[PDB]
Amino acid sequence: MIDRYKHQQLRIGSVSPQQISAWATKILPNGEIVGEVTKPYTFHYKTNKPEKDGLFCERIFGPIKSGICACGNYRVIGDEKEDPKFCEQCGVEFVDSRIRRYQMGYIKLACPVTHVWYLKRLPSYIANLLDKPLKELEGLVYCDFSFARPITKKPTFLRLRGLFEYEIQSWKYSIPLFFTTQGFDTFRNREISTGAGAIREQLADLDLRIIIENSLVEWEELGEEGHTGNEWEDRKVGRRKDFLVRRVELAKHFIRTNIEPEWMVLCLLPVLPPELRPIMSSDINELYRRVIYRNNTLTDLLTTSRSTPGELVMCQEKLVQEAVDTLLDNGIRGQPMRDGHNKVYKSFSDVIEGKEGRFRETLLGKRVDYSGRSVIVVGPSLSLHRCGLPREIAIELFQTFVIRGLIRQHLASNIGVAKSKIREKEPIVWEILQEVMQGHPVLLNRAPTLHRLGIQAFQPVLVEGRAICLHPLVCKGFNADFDGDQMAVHVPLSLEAQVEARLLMFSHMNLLSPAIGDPISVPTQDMLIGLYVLTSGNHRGICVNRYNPCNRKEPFFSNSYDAIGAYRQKRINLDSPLWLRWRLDQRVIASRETPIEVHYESLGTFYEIYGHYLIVRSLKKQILFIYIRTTVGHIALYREIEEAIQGFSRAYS
Amino acid sequence: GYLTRRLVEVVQHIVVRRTDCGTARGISVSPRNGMMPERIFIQTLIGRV
Amino acid sequence: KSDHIRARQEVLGTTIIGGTIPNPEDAPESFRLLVRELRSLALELNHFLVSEKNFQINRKE
Amino acid sequence: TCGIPEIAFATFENMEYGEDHMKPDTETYNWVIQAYTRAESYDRVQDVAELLGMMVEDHKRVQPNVRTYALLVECFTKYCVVREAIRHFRGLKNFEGGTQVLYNDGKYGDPLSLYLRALCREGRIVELLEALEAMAKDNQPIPPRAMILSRKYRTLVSSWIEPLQEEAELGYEIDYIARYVAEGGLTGDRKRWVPRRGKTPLDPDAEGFIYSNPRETSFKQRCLEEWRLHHRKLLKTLHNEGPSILGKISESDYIRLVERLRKIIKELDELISRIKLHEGNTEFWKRRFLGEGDDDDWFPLDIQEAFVEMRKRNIFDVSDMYTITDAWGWTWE
Amino acid sequence: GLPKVEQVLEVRSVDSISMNLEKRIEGWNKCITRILGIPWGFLIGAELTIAQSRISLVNKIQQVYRSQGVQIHNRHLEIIVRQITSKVLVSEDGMSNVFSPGELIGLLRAERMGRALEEAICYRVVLLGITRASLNTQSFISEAS
RNA sequence: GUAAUCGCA
DNA sequence: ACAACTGCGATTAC
DNA sequence: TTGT
Ligand SMILES: [Mg+2]
Repeated sequence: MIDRYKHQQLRIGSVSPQQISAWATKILPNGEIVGEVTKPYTFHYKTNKPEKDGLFCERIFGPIKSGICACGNYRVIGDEKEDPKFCEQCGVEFVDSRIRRYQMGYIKLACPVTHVWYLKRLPSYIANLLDKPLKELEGLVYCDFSFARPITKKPTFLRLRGLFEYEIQSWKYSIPLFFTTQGFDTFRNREISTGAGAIREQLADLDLRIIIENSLVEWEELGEEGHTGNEWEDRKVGRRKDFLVRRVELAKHFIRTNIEPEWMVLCLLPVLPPELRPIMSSDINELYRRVIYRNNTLTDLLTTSRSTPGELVMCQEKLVQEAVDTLLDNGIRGQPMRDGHNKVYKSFSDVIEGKEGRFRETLLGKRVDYSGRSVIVVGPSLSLHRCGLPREIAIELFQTFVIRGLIRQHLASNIGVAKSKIREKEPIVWEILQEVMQGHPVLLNRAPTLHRLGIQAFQPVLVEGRAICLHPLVCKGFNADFDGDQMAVHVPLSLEAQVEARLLMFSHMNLLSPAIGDPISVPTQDMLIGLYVLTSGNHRGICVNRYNPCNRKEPFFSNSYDAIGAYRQKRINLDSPLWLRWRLDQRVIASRETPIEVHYESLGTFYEIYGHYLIVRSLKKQILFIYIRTTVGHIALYREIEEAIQGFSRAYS
Repeated sequence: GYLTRRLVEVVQHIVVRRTDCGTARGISVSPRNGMMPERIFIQTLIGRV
Repeated sequence: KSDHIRARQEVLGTTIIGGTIPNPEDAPESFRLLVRELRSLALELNHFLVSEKNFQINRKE
Repeated sequence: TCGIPEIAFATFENMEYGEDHMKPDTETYNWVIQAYTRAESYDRVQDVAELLGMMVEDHKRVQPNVRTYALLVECFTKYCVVREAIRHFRGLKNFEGGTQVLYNDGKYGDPLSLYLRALCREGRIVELLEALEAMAKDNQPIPPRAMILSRKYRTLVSSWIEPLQEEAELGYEIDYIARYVAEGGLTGDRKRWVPRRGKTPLDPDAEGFIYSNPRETSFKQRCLEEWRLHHRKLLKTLHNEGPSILGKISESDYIRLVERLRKIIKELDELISRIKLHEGNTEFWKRRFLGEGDDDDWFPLDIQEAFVEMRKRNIFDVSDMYTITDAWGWTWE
Repeated sequence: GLPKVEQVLEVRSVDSISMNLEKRIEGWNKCITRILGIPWGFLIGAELTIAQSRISLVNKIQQVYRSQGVQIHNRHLEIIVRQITSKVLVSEDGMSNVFSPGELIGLLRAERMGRALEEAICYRVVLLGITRASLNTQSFISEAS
C-alpha cells in the first residue's frame, strides 16, 4: 500500500539586501533602473496623480489603470500588432494594474539600521553572538559612543582595544592632520567606529568555529564548584552557562543554514506594495514618509561636505534609526511615539500580531460569497433532511443557477435580460429556482459553533416568508431556541463539495454526539410531554374506585386497530383500561411476579391471571389465548414504531 | 471559549493515518486499583481494542 | 468564495456555461499579502513543492 | 541519492508501520542512514541516533552489516562523535574488506581518512594504531588526505606529541623559501593562510566535517583526562552506593579515599581497587531491578515496590532491558 | 470547576496538581540515580513518571467533570494528555555534539538515543503545559504563530 | 476605511 | 515582555 | 486588574 507522497516545504529566513533589491529592481527599455523610492510625496497637489519617484510612483511600481499610462496614450497588452512594453516618454509599463498589489520597493539608506526584533527583544540574538553586553550595544546604537576595534581580520595600527568609548576626547585631531586626510578616512573603519558600522563589521568579520570553541571551553571551565557557592553565585553561573549554550546553538545554526548574521543589520529597507497601503491615508505611509524625509536629509548632509559637524549627522542618524524602529516594531523599546492627536502609531508587528492581526483576522478566518443570514423559526412539519428556506434569500444565493436556467430554456436571450426578468419577479423565475435546488444541499451554521454539530446540511424547501424554518429535533445540536437566534446559509458550488455535503454532513448520518456516543436528537420539551401522557398509565387503586371491589377492564379488543378506532370515535378514553389479544409473543416488560390468582377447572383448562395480562392455557400445556391489559397510548406508540419500521422496509423495495 | 481554543491547537495535528503501528504494549485496567467503580470501569473498557 | 480573484472570476463563467469548476492551485490573496508583508519585514516565504516522481523543487509564486 | 533526507524517511515510515510483508530490512535502514548522513542542509545528527534506536530489533532479523557500520562510523566522524565512531569501527573491523567499504572510493570525502584525522586530532592514538592495523590487514592504502599543517612537521604520525603546533629543532635551519618553491613558487598555486569574511574554513583539514575539525588535544592530555574521568566515576559510584563497600576499614579509609579522589579529579590503593564500576552490565542492572540485590491510583513510594508494581502492571519488564551491545552482539566490549 | 480544569491542563506547578504526585516524582528523581545505574535509571524513571502523571492527570480531570454530571470518555482526555507528557528535558550536565543542555526532545526519541549512544544523556520529564507545548512544535506557522 | 458607544443571542 | 469568547447589527465621529 |  504505497501512499500518495505529497512534499511541500515552506521556508523562512533573513533576506540579503541583494534579494530585496532584486524584488524591486527592473530594467526599462531605455536602460534605466527603477525601484528606488526617494521622495516623500505620495500624490500630486490638487491633481490626484501619482508623483514621480514617490511612494506611489507609477514608474517604479506600475500603472494605476489597466491599459492606461501616465503619458496619456492607452494601449492594449497582448495585441497582434507590435507594441512597446513600456512608453519611451513615461516609465510606466502597459499592464493590468494588479501589479501595484504585488510589487515592492526599497529605499537606500546612507547609514545602516539595526533590526528591532534582533536587538531590543529581551533575548537579544545580536548580544548573544557578540559577547558584548546588551546595554553597550543599545548605547552604541542610540547614544553617541565609540567602539575601538570593530574589525579583527585587518591590520590595526592603533592599540586602543576598548569595548565602549564613552567619549571622543581621545586625541584624534593630531592623528588626522598627521596622516593624509584621505588616508585617515581610509583607515578610520578599522579604527574606532560609531553608530552602525561597528555592529556590521563585528557580525561580518567573525568566525563561528572560534566562537563555539571558546564557548565550549568556558562551559567546561565553569560548573566545577559553582553549585557549592551561594544561591546568588550559583544563579550567576547558571545564567552564564545558559547564555553560552544559546551562543553555541546560534553559531552552530548559522554555520549550516546559508544565512549570514550580516543581514541582521539592514543596509536597505524594502517598501510594501502600494495597493497594500492605499491612500484615508495610512500610518504605514506616514512612517514611510517620515523615514524617507529623514534619510534624504541625512544623505544631503553627507553629500554636502566632509567638514560638516559630526553632531548633526549623528543626530539625524539616530532619528533615521528611530523612524525605522517605529516603522518595523513600536512598543518594544517602551516609547509610544504618538501621533499629532496623541495616538500611538501602528507597526508591522502590530499588523501581524494580535487577534485583530493579519493571521487570525485574515488567514484563519474569512467571509465568503454566497451567504445569507436570517432569523430562525420552527417548522414542525419538515423532515430531518429538509429545512425551510425563504425565497428572497434563495433567489440571491442561487442567482447564477437561475440565470443559467433562463439562458438554457427559451425564456431569456442574454444574461442582462435574464437578470432583468429575475429582478422583475416573474412567475417562471420562481419555478426555475425550485427546479434548480431540488437536489442542491444547503449548509446551515450558527455563530456559537462550539461542537462539530454547529454546521450541518439540509435540503432547502422554498417557503413564502423571511424566516428560515428548522426541524425541531435538530435544535439541541445547534443549541438553538427560537427567541431571536439567527443562522447563516452556504451553497456548495463544486461537485465534490456537493457530494461531501450530501453524504457526510447530513443529519441522518450524525445522530450520536462525539463526546460519549449518546443520542443527541431526542424528543425534548413537547414531544416528551406527549409521550409521557401516552405511556403514563391509569388510576389503579383508590383513585379509580371509591369502594373495595371485594363486595362486587371491561372492553375487549381483538386488534389494536379496533381499539384505536374506538378511541378516535371517543368510545374509550386515553387512560381507560382495556384488554388486547396478542398472538403468542410475550414481549411485555413487567416485574417478576407470580400470578395473583389461578383458576383451574375440571376439564383441564387453567386460567392464569397476572398483574398486566391474562394467559389462558389447556391441559396439553398449550397457550390458547393471551390478553394484555393496557391503554390506547401504549398500543399506539408500539403500533406507530412498528409501522414506521415496516413502512421503511416496504418503501426500500 | 479560551479553553476550547488552546486545546485544539495542541492536538490539531493528530489524524488517523495507519491501520496498525505494531505496538505490543497496553495499559492494564483493574477495578480494585481505583476503589472499583463499576460504571467507571465499564465506561473505560467500552470502545477500546 | 472568499479571496481567489481568478478562480472567482472563472466561477461565474463555469456556472453560467455549466462546466465543472476546477480545484484552485494558486495561493489565495491573503497568503500573498502575508508574503509581501513579511518580506517588507525582511522575511522570506516560499512554497517550494517537491515532486515525488523526479525529485525536483518547484517554487509557487 | 536525491539529497533531501525527508523523501526516504516517508518510505521508511510507510514500511515500518505497514504490514509484515512490507516491513523494513537491513538494506532499508542502511539506505535511510546514508540519506540522513550525506545531507547538505541541516544538522541531521539526532535523526541518525533515533533511526539507530529504531534499528534495535534483535529477533526481527534486523542485524547490522558492513554498510551499516561504515555509514555509522562516517556519520559519527563527520559530527565529531568519536566514541560511538570507535565503537562501530571495532565492529566493522571484524568484517573482511570493511575498511575498503568505509573508503567509498573517496567520492564522499574519504570517511576513513576523516576517521583517522579525528582520531589523530583528539589524541586517541591507540585506536589510531588499531585502525592502521585493520587497514594493513584489509590491504587498504592510506588516503591522500595526509594534510600538513602550517608547519610541515604535522602528520598523522606525530601531531599528537607534547609540542603541538610547533616544529622541532633540527640541525639544518628551516628553509622557508625552499618550501615556498616546493609547494609551488610563483606558479600561483599555494595555500595562503589569510582569514576571509565568508563562511569558509581557511584550514584545509576542516574540510569534510559538518562544523569543524575536532579540537587539538595531545596524547598526555587525553590520558590524564580519561584518568580523571575514571576516578570521578569511581567517586560517583562510591557516593551513590553508600558507605557499604568491600573494604572493612570504614572510619579513616573513607576520609582518606574521598580526599585522595578529590585531589585526583582536580598505600590504601587496594581500597580504591575494591570499588568496582559496573557500567554496561545489563545482567547487574536486571538483577537490581528484580530486587535480588487521596484514595486514588497511586504507586508505592518505595523504589522496589514501584518496580514490582510496574512488573505487575506490565509497564516495564526485564526483557525490555537491552542495548546495542547485546542486540548486535558485540562481545569484545 | 472550569478554573480547576484549566489549572491541571496548563501545568503551572506540580504541587498544584497534587502534593502526593510531586512528592513521588521528587522521590523517584532522587532515588533512581542510585540503583539501576546510568543507562537503565533515566529510562525507567521517565516511564514511571509518565505513567503516574497520566493516571493522575486523567483521574483529576475526569473527577472534576463527573462531579457536575458531565460524562466524557477518557479517550479524548488521553490524546491531549499524551502531548503534555510526551517531551523530556535534557539536564544541564550533559553536553555533546548530538544534544545540548536545556533542549527538549521526545520520550521515545530520548529512549532510542539512550539505548544506542553510550554517551551519557541525562534527561528528566518536564510536564509541559498546553500553551508551552503549542509554542514548541514542528511547524512555525501553525502553532508557533 | 478605521475608531467610540450601545444592542443582539 | 505576553494573553484574557464567538460573531452579528445599529449609530456618530474622523 | 490578574496572572504569567
Ligand atoms: Mg436564544
